[PDB]
Amino acid sequence: QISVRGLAGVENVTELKKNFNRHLHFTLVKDRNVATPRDYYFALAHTVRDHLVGRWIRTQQHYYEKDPKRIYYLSLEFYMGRTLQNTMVNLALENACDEATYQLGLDMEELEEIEEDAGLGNGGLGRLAACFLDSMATLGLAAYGYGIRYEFGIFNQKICGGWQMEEADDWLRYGNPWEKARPEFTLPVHFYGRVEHTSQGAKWVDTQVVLAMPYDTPVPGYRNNVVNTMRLWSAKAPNDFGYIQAVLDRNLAENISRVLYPNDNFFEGKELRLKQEYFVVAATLQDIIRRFKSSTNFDAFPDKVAIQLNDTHPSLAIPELMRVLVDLERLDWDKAWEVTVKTCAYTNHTVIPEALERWPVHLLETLLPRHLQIIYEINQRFLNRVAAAFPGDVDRLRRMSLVEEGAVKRINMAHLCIAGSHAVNGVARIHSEILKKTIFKDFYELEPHKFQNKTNGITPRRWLVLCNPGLAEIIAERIGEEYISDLDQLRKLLSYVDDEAFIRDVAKVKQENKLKFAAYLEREYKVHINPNSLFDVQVKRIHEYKRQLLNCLHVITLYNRIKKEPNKFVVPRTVMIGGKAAPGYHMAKMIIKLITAIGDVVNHDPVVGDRLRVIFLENYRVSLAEKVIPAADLSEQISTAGTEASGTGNMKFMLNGALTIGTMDGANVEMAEEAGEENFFIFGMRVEDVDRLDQRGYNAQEYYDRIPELRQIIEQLSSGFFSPKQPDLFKDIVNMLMHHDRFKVFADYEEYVKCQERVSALYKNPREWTRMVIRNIATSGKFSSDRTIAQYAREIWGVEPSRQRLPAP
Amino acid sequence: QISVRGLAGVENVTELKKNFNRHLHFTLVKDRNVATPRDYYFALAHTVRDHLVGRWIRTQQHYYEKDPKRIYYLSLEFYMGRTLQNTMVNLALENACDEATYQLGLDMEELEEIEEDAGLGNGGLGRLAACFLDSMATLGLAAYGYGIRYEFGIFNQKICGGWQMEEADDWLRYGNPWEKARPEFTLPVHFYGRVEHTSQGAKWVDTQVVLAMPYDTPVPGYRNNVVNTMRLWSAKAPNDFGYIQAVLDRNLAENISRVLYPNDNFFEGKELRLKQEYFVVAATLQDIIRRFKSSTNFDAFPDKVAIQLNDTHPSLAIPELMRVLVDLERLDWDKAWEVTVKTCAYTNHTVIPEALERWPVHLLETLLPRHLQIIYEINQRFLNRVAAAFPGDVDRLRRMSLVEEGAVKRINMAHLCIAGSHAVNGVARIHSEILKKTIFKDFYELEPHKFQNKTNGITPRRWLVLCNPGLAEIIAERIGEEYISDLDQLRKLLSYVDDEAFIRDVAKVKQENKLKFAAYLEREYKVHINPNSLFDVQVKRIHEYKRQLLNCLHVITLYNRIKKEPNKFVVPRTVMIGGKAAPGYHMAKMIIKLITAIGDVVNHDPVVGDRLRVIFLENYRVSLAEKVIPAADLSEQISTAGTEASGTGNMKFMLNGALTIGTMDGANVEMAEEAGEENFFIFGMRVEDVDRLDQRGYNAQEYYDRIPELRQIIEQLSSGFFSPKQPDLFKDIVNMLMHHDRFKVFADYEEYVKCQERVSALYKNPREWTRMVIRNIATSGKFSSDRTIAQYAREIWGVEPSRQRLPAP
Ligand SMILES: O=C(N[C@@H]1O[C@H](CO)[C@@H](O)[C@H](O)[C@H]1O)C(F)(F)F
Ligand SMILES: O=C(N[C@@H]1O[C@H](CO)[C@@H](O)[C@H](O)[C@H]1O)C(F)(F)F
Ligand SMILES: *Cc1c(COP(=O)(O)O)cnc(C)c1O
Ligand SMILES: *Cc1c(COP(=O)(O)O)cnc(C)c1O
Repeated sequence: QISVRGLAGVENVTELKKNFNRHLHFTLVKDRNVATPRDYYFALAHTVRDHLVGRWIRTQQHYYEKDPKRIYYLSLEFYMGRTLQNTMVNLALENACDEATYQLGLDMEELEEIEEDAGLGNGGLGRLAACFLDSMATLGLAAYGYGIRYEFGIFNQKICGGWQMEEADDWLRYGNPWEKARPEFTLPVHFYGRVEHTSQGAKWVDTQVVLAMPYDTPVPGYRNNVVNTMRLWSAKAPNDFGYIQAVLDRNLAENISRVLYPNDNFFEGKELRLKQEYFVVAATLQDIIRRFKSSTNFDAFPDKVAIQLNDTHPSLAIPELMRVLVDLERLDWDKAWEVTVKTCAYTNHTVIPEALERWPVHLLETLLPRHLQIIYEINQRFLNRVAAAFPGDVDRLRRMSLVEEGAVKRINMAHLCIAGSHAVNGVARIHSEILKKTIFKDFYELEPHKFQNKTNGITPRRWLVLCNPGLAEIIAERIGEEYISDLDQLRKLLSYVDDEAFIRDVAKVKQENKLKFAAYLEREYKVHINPNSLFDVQVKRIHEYKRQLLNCLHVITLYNRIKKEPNKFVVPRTVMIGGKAAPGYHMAKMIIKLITAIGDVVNHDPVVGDRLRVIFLENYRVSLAEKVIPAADLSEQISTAGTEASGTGNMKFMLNGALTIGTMDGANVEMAEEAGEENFFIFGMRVEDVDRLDQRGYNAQEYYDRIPELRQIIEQLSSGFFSPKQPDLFKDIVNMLMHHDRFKVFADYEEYVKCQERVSALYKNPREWTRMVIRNIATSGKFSSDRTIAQYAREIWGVEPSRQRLPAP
Repeated sequence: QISVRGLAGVENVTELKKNFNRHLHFTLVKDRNVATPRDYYFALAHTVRDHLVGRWIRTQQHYYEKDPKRIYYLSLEFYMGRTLQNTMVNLALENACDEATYQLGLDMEELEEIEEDAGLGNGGLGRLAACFLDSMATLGLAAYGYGIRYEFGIFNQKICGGWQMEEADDWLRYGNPWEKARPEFTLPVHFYGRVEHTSQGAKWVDTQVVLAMPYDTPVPGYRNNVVNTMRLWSAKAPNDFGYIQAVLDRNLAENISRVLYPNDNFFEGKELRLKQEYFVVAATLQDIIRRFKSSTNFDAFPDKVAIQLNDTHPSLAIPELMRVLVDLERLDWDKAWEVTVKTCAYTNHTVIPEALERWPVHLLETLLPRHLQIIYEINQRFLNRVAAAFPGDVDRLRRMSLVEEGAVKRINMAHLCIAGSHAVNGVARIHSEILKKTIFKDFYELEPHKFQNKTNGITPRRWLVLCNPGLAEIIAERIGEEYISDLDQLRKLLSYVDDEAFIRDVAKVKQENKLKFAAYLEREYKVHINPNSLFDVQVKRIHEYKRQLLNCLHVITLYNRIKKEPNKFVVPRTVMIGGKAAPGYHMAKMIIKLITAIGDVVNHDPVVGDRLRVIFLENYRVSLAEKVIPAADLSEQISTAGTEASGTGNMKFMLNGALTIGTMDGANVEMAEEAGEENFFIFGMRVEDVDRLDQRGYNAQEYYDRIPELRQIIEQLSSGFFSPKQPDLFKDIVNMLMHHDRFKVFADYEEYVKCQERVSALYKNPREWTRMVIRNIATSGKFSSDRTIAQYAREIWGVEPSRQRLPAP
């Protein structure tokens, strides 16, 4: 029972125990004789949920009364993770429930492990949406998250024979106690059809109809009694439509919300994905307009509504809003456009070419004929403005067009978003600058005022208090609990950098987390890691730009050095790498095989002993991140400079006591700036260096010829040293590294290895390592999503955040 | 507030109101400001459900302790209807909830109309299963109903342009508060594959797996605190099985429990239907064996288990039980067969050839290879016994074989059921006799001891107390409430046949029900019936053997007679016909069109006035039956003698104050016997007369030539009198009646019309009509399903029914 977990008052504990038994009986229809751990988990979940409803109802009633400006965050992904503990934390019910369940003879931690992750996201983009919802509630904003209720989220990853196997994430199998179906608010969504031009306006007719049924999930703010809503739409066929066959084919319409596309930073132009994108936008906008008409001059629309587009996925919101205002409300084009631009804002999350959405015209033409017409009109009017500002610059006109010519005509959704939004932002200072100097340079020159920066952040509730109570406690002991909702206060810890007691406590918490994780590794998965070794961790989606391959080269280097001088001392390390590969990404799947293949050799070499271990963490997800991050010593953030827009895992590691080894990419730059470069392990090419190399031409052979250790590794891979039975198993990997590596792994190899040596040197000095850690934790305040959201609120949405408690429950 | 509805004590009402508000708040997450009638319905449903759980848990605990013989009723259909009122009735909570909701400013009757019917059945067979579950709980039997949870039940019928239109019955859209998902008890079901013969036994391998997830619904007995279980299986794909496509194809496995085949007395040999049949049998038997091993000598299996097969739909239970005992438990064939025969019993529900299941061998061969082998072995051993009992009778061998030769080999499932069951029963005395003299004559000669009769019945709770409180009340006033669970006591009403007060009350209740229904007809559907007319009703599924066409001929006759002598007095009538037609049954759909077509002419003829009205009751279902039956004066039960196995609607009408006009078919024979033929309107050919006609040869032309009035009707139909714009619209109907009428409508026409004249004559004498009604109600006791179930229990299952209250809640 620790401080930050709240009070366990003898009135609340008694009440919780009583309600727990009531739900077990009436809700689950069970008794203590046949109840299983899962039944107990649900009884607790319903009990905690009850405390949420009263606050949920009055929060919504409050917004109705005060009628503030509403913020609508549109996203195709919300990576929520588990909800039980987070709810207890935000309601200050953790110790009380811990005590209550204890008295009932149950271990609450065991029950929490039963909850399924709500994996409605792929990684960074989806988790950001989740942290944002938490911060918006904590800052008292009338915010609504709108998305899709996929019945199958990100697939569960299994490793067989060292290869990734995918299996359906049937997360709703045992039910979801957090959501509340609202079938009464079902809305129709139209597809296909054709456009008819009548006396007064165009009409979209002969369409196929799919119903959108909403499910609401509560989003509690941190101890302020505010509970916002996340509304997720589910596809339903109308009862309108051989009898048997007709009923069975209903599943054709309902497939829209069936599964999440498992791609991270990769565009797949499939019809089903386009349907999902329009589905969420169409249902959401009707809901927004309906709520507004209760709040008909749409001139005040922008004063009461703000729509934030999470990348281009919900970009159809722009032409859909125009369609409704022009075709249905009958506003003149110019007025409708003014309203649209003023309510929409766009956030770009990547500059990688293969990740940008460019939809084939023939697809939109067939699926959304009216929207295509509106997009052409928008393009026509936009290009007229470009032509007026840059007379005779024809090359500029074709570069800025929303319509892309070539093999097949495509619509550049990013161009559409910029043209129809009053603000466009990047997610890290360096990323936002790259947008203005390269990808969106032409647009920045036309409308400089639209471009902004909003550096990403993470919520300190889930990423500190929830996953690392031990650290939150020792910090609270010295500076109070105020920092949990005002992370900048962590700076006060700077005056404890020479405090012998604090140094000891910080190191003790880390050691306990490592023992806790090392245990979990054996209990689940039966591994064999040594808690005394340096925990070197790289967890994130598998992708070539992330460079898990560079990490692999270092691991093999360490192994070869040990085999060369067996009785020479080296700082023991446990290298952990985890992450999922998109099912259709061949190279990513081969990288996973390589990692397990290296472990097969290294982990069973008698000469290596327990000085080096290579472990691939299976099924990396939010719940696993909450376990491994607090236990890490070294955070690997090694993407090629200019490719990771921001990164967020990097922030989680910094807040939890791990030092960082990384490139000057994304938010790493601002992190190093806040902590001081001397307290960061920076290495490799800077963005400018990468450009110079491309000017000259990247030739990997050069590095291979001049670096003996590197040559040895490539020869081991090519000869079958890591794949005896299949000598050429890794031929594709070697071929790519040698002839077509877009991310120049070899170019940063030497500096990476040398930087890693400096990390080992510091680890040998426990006291100085811990002092540097304190320097990092103390300056991580800027990376709280509360800061990020406060900036979006003031600089983009035009609303003031608030910390005032809502009038109790 | 009437007597039979229970007490409304000031302690219970206060408690109900408090729990009602709690559910509205915590469960529905609403407040009195945004709540709609549907929200109030759910708040009440959850409140009533709560009172059911405590009794549900202890009932199951009781069975576990005493370990009585268990009864398993297997059926592919359970036509439950609505559950709220039935639950209140059985728990004696109706007046209390009426008062509680009244104090909350709500009308409970309005809320009850919001509940969706659980239409998991087609008609008679499915409703019988439902009445049986009610009676088994009321008689204290450890019974379990096992079936399939179709996500789409019997389709909702819409009438457009006088034609039937079908629309999906999405009954689970707003959720089902009565069921409790039990995902923890999920079981695997195998399909396809092949058979491998090993050293010790055969093995069924390389199968496709589909999971069966159970949902439990409580079944409360009448005021005895017993709550049994109805377990319905739902199909789930294993998470085992392009990534996207693979996930979308999961719906291929889950289609098994998607929709109920909408056929009544018609066999459709489709693969999907076969999968549904094995699915329910496979999951159920594993559940049964699992529960048994807790209760390994299977010799005691028949002493602890009874499996009742509702027709041949679950017939695969026989070979599946053999498969498990022989292949899995490793019992010798002879021992396994002894156990199987002793635990299984089969109930036949029809003699109509097109309704009997005869599955093509090639289907079983591909879908269930091991079962086909077992069926061949059973057939081989069975025929060996036949050959030994009737040496040299080769014709007998081919007639009795389970394998039917011909175009395509088929398995006669009825033969399989008789061979593998220790008891076979018909559902009405005349039907059971027909089985022994015709269809199953050979089997009866071989094993006479197996054949029995169990005349159908209906539950007096739903079919009297629930739907006709007014009548239940006036009856209770004179003889007490004991008859509700001992219907034979209604005989005491015979001593009131000359009681002027009772006569007046019986007639008053009927008039009130008629006004109540006449109102509903306008409020919903905007009709124009006259409450003073005789309510002539025929409601049941549309089928040629039911002869809705004969009724049509009478209606047209009445119309023509009025047009012939306009100013002659005739007893006013409101003829109501309702029922659904199977989607693929052309003739049935044409009959519906004919009925609406007749109404279009008759209802708008100025000369007819309000002396005759023809109304087609749309979407006939259980909830509608509860409204129209209590309001009927005349019950039409006119199937051709020997075609309606029993009928159950006939019993509902008799118990509710309507007189019956019908043929000596099914249970009509026993009803007339109980009430006295003088108190019934019997007409037409008897079974023997139908046979004589077939011997001679049925020639409809003869009747057409000798009956002028009949000739006129056929000429009106043929000339387009009832279809001006489409003169030959009813050509198919006329052609069938004249050249290929298997049910000889013309043969009973004259006697039918004359009998109808006798009905009108009696109606003109209110006092004598009511006295005959009292004679019917008073002798309807034999038709209580409590009597039927008591007989199944004692003569087939070997268990004693009980009326003892269970040790409170
Ligand atoms: O997932 C995408 N972008 C991702 O967004 C997150 C959140 O801003 C960033 O931290 C990360 O660097 C970036 O790759 C996308 F969609 F752009 F490909
Ligand atoms: O539905 C069928 N049979 C029906 O069963 C009910 C219930 O016993 C009888 O009352 C009815 O007469 C009969 O047609 C079936 F399945 F046999 F076609
Ligand atoms: C935070 C998080 C991410 C993002 O990690 P990066 O290293 O920024 O790519 C991805 N997946 C999960 C489950 C996360 O919690
Ligand atoms: C009782 C009932 C039936 C059976 O009626 P019969 O006239 O015996 O065919 C059919 N449908 C419903 C909804 C019923 O309640």
